[PDB]
Amino acid sequence: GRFTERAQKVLALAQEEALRLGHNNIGTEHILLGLVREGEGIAAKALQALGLGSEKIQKEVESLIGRATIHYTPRAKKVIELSMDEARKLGHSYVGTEHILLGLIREGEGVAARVLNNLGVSLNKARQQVLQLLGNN
Repeated sequence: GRFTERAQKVLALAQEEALRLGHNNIGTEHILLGLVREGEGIAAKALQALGLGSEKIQKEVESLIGRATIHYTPRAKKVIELSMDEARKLGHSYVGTEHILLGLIREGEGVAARVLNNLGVSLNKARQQVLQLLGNN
């Protein structure tokens, strides 16, 4: 798995968020926070276009999980694996931010999904918004 610079920032931000919230396991919801906080990537732009924001996602994650060496949850590992499939299908050899978000949507379950459901975002609509940005001139 090769990652873009922005995707690497996402993974760092995800770990930072897990630690800040007192978790040794980096879950799908921490990936979600890393995606929105990274800011400049297509994932962050799609999340913002959907009416989500970093602070809003942060508040919801804290509401569902609360506070509590470091590892990815099994589901987060699966999301990162799926991100490579998503990149390949979109004609990319590197996983970028959009591919991690699409991987998250594809998994479709887990804490990030519960967060998105509570924030009122359809997974299908999230995918469409990502693809619209990628398709745009």
